[PDB]
Amino acid sequence: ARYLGPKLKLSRREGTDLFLKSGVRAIDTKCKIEQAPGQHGARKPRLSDYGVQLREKQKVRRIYGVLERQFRNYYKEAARLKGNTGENLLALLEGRLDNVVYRMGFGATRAEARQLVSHKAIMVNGRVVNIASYQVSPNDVVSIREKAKKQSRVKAALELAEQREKPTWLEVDAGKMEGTFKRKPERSDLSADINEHLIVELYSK
Amino acid sequence: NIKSAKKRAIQSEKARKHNASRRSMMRTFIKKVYAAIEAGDKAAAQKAFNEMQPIVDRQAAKGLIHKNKAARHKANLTAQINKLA
Amino acid sequence: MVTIRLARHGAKKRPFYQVVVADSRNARNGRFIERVGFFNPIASEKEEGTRLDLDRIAHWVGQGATISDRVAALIKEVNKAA
Amino acid sequence: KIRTLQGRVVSDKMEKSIVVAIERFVKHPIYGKFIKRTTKLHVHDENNECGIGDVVEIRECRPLSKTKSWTLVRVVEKAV
Amino acid sequence: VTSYIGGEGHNLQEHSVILIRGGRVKDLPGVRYHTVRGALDCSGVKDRKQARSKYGVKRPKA
Amino acid sequence: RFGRIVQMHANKREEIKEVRAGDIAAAIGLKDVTTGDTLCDPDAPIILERMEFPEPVISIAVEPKTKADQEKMGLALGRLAKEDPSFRVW
RNA sequence: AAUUGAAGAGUUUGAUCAUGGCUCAGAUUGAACGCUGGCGGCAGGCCUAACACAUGCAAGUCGAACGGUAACAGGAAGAAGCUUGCUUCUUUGCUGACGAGUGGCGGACGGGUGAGUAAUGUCUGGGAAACUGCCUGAUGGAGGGGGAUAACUACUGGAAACGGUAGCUAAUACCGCAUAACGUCGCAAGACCAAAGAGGGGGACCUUCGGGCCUCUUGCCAUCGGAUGUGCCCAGAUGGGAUUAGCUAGUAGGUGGGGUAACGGCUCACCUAGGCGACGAUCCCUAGCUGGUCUGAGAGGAUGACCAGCCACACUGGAACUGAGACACGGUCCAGACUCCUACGGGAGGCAGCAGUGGGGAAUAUUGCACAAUGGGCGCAAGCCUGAUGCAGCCAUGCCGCGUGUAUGAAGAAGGCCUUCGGGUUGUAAAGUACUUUCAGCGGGGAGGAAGGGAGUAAAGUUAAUACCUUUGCUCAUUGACGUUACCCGCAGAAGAAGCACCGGCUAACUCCGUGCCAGCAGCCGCGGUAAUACGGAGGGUGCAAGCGUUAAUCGGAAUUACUGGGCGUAAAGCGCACGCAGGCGGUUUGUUAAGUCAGAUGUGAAAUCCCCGGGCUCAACCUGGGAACUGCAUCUGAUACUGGCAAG
Repeated sequence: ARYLGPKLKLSRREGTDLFLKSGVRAIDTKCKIEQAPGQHGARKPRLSDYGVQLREKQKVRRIYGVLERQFRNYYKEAARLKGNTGENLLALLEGRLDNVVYRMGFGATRAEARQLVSHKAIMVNGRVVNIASYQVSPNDVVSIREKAKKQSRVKAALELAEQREKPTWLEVDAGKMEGTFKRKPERSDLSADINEHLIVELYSK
Repeated sequence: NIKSAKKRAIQSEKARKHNASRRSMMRTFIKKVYAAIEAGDKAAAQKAFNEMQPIVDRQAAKGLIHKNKAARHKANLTAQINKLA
Repeated sequence: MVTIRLARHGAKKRPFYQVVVADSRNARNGRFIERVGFFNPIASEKEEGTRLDLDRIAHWVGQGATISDRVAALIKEVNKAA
Repeated sequence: KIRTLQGRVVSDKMEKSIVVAIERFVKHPIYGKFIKRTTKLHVHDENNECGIGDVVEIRECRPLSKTKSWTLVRVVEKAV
Repeated sequence: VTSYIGGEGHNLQEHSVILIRGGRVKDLPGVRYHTVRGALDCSGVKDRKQARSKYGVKRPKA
Repeated sequence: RFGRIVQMHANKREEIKEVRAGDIAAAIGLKDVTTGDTLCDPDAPIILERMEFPEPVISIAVEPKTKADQEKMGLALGRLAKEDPSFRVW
């Protein structure tokens, strides 16, 4: 119920890298990406409209490992609120704890990030939280437990994520891991390779 | 069953034995009044009606007969005699 | 004999009550005359734990109501000067 | 004022009583077309006054009979 | 009524308390039900490792 | 558990609320108990006194009037399987 | 701020366009079944036979109503061991308490089920001819006497259940009498009706040594009102069938007597000869209704489980008693069926109350724990009882959260599956390396759910009294079923924890081998006749996930019942044609009414549920604040176009 399988095989089924196995070897090269998801993944299909909706739905799914039952809840939540459902879906999904753990750089991969979160080593706002689907509410802060701090997983996350693009709507302390999260995640502040109308069209029926 | 509030059965039997006797005491006095109305002699009808009136109002205090029923039985009698004579 | 008692709502081990005016014969969570206020016994630190409708409880006094045990105690807990 | 109807006298082949008919132009629930929905009421009145075919103010009262529970106020529009 | 016997190699006979679930067996005229294998006296299919939720074969031991 | 306790005067039921040592009583309930079972007091030292299991002898067979009673045949004889030690089913 | 909301695909033909059904893609479930299965939270868990039920419990309490005390513990005059006050015991209802009974109140509430019930009911909105324990306000009284009767006694009947006979004592039990009013009756004058005493403390007078006397607490009965509940009437709404056309005879209404808490054919007497019916009477079948649940863009369609209001039933059928209220679940009586005890004479009972059983069925649980909190009954209170309720157990049935590791890692391993056999794929997936270690396993800490109540004390009331009682602060010791709780802290270790379906098109995802219209697959179209991506087995790949499919079920898609929103020349469908009553609709002008209609106001539209901005459990499901909403309905006051009624042209 997490994913628990061979990891980059999903990235070769999606062609590009979704930064799922970043780690020490920050070059992907030992993966043979794009043209080999299986014994007959060395070709190309005509790839129907249902498929291009599903494969796009699979990519936004696989970066954060959200299962379909949990994933559909967001669509029920995004369409419930105001604004655009294309914008609301990713916005409430950015508020996931492991998403803000990754965006603040406490984790180099989401599987490495969630292992910190599920083992309750993060004191967000004054209370330690072990459930990664916790909504990190606007205008808040997030701290790390000092009595389990810096055991060579945090420092490597501090090294690599400071080479990677330095995210926007939040501030990293970078000395002793005191993350602060400030504003609403905007559509322009995204990876932008993902589409949004592919998803909300699929979830109408 | 053999619940110890089954005395309410025999507490009702001595109660009904008290009632039906005194309930018939009222009704028989109404019969004496009604017999006089079939008779038509006024003083016999008046005195009987003047006799059972304390009997009717008393059982209303004991609650065996409702006040308005006791008020009805006053209004029954005096209406019958007045139209007669 | 209309009384002012408590009706228990909520889940297991995390109770909640809303103090209600009801006919005393009827059930606890059932048929009631009027809800007047509520009470939380595990009221985590926010100031809202009880919002008792004091004036109708004072009005039902004149109508002959019997204020129950904890309902009277909650009025002694949430005083008539605050 | 008080609740009083209009009606129309229908069955006056009996004594000190009348069955009146009151018209209700209700809207149909699903089809939206107004139907002349009739309603017949056993209505009590005083001593035998009127005949058929006359609009009659009638108000609710005590259950004077098994069915008759309304009282005729007045007779309007005497005709042939 | 009638019913279809899925899989192959059934140990059915003259009298057997079995269980019946509905389903059109279109190629057979006038047969509208399926005997559910994994139930009572109609036993499981002799080894079938693929799609064993239908035909009621258990998972092989390992 | 211990559901109900009965002194059992020849399959007659009178209720016992407490049992002493050396008395015979029937415990009602007791889903998984067998013959000669050493019922001891838990959260305390555990004792044992059982050593015997007698012999079976003649095995015959049966078949009911129809197959619609075969589920009861395994059940009612299974109801008899719990009772007697020297009585097996094949 | 509170609806930012509506998709389609396959399938007739050689091919096409339509008409047109069948099927799938979605959601949902009180679900069962197959395979698999780690934990936690909130939920739900007999839909079928209202089938028959073993056992334990599901309703008692009151000594502040009373005679008494059978038990238990006491001060107590005393008894006897004899360690002369250490104790064995005898007195004794004189104390705190208290079975058995009389009496008071409850048991008509809660809890259950949906057979009956198509309208006696229910939802909605109104009314008049009423009654209403307990709780409450006001106005007064609360005088004086009597005869029995339980209990218990002496005898006695019986196996018990339960008695029967003769004596006997009390009562806030019962029965008169006095005396009545803003009360009942009566045009009036008048006539008539009630009540009970208990508990605490005590200055002083009086003590027949009880008490009276005073104060306080409470109860009592009468009348008019409040509140709450209840009975009742009326309008509309509330299923399918016309292969169900006439129906009804206390039936439709009057009058009078009686009945009724109150209204009435309610129930009789006599009279009148009527009442209901095409806007569907009567009859047959099925069904509890509603707030709402599910789906749907909406309108509608299906449905009425859980939670809440109402109604009906309590083994079947009938009747009445008692009482404030029942024609009564755990009451009575009788008839019937079915079981149980037995001494054979005679008695006993009703799980559609919580568990639990056999049975029926695809299908559903523990004879569990505590009266700690909320609520109820009785009581001054303390307390007692409470299968209501709060909790625990079993069951992935459902919803929600979480884990079975993370990173690194190429000889691109071995092995397997392929290869035009050069390679590729599985696959950085494993090993190995370094870390993290939640939940489970284990050892220690640790909330809150608990407000109260008990004894004492001070103060204000309070009264002739600093007493009592009442209120108020105040101190001490306490009240936790669940529960080795929620939560927290540390120990050892990657270590205890991943499946099920599909892969021809629909529809995301392919090869090889076996097999040859066989074995079988399949929701639809359709595949298999020796090169099968559809059959079965591997490998590969996709989907979903502690679940996943199969079946059943409802709506959707279905604008294939079309009100919104379909058609009728040939696709299914103009009666063969015509006259015509009910009924539907109706040219034009003025005046009038306001029924329909529309605008505003008012009452209500129970709560919850649903939706929005918030709050609390670490998140979430979930519990919860206010609001919106409940689009309705009824009443009231207006507007006079349009439709209708009326009058005239």
